[PDB]
Amino acid sequence: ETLGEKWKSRLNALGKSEFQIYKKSGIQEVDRTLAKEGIKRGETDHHAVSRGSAKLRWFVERNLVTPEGKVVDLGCGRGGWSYYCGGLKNVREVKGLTKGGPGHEEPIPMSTYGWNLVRLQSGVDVFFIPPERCDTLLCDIGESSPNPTVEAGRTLRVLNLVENWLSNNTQFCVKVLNPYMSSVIEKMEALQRKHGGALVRNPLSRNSTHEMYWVSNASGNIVSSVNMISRMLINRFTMRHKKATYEPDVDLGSGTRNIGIES
Ligand SMILES: C[n+]1cn([C@@H]2O[C@H](COP(=O)(O)OP(=O)(O)OP(=O)(O)OC[C@H]3O[C@@H](n4cnc5c(=O)[nH]c(N)nc54)[C@H](O)[C@@H]3O)[C@@H](O)[C@H]2O)c2nc(N)[nH]c(=O)c21
Repeated sequence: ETLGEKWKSRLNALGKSEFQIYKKSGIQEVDRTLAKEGIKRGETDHHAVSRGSAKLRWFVERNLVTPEGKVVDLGCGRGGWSYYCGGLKNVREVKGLTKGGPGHEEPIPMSTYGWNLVRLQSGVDVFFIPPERCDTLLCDIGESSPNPTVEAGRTLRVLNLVENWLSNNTQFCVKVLNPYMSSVIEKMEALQRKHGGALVRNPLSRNSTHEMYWVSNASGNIVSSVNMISRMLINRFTMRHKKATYEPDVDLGSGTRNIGIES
């Protein structure tokens, strides 16, 4: 087996209370109380709609993706990645497509900064629509499963989807749900030879997932980068000072493009 599969079965064997502790041990968290109370309150101004905005921020601050021009947000739920992109300097347009109806996250309308560049459509299944052209491609799709062979296919699906949307110079940040299964590893090698980039681990991800992000502006051997994260997660099984480290939430501004309080 892979180290990843080994991690997955060990994780799946944990007691209920032990699992809870492992999930958040030594990770980064976003401080979200006041932003969530505000949203529940009807406010539409400064708040990220999910912890997803801060998640994307991590990549963008480090130039692992540089969202520019026409941004397509494939599978965008409440819109966390989309609204975040709407407040960015080089972004002209943001199209977020999502399935979202019942049992799924419906797009929340917001008046955060650059909201007017942001078009969010529900009732759409991205897997069976034709690829529009774009400058930035984003996809955070991937529902995790205790069965890693289920995960591996979901990941392969998603990797096949984004492949169809990628032209020569697209900037991209695509979630790789389960990167440790060999069929996925293989697909990733093909894709990296084709489109470049590498897999990177986001400190805000929980220890209960092996997700890594294929981001356009990095490099590294695929296998080495996965095993690295496999080892880390395995190390964290036996960990001491357990509290997560917190981070303030993103402040997305308010109002229209230049006039207009920024983020
Ligand atoms: C809850 N849970 C998950 N795993 C593992 O971590 C991954 C990410 O889950 P997650 O809940 O962190 O990610 P979500 O996307 O929120 O999953 P969400 O769909 O909201 O709900 C949790 C998922 O895990 C499953 N699950 C719930 N309770 C258990 C459990 O006690 N044991 C196992 N093996 N699976 C569980 C459940 O069927 C569902 O697919 C999962 O795919 C599991 O491998 C758990 N492992 C142990 N030992 N005990 C648990 O309580 C447990």
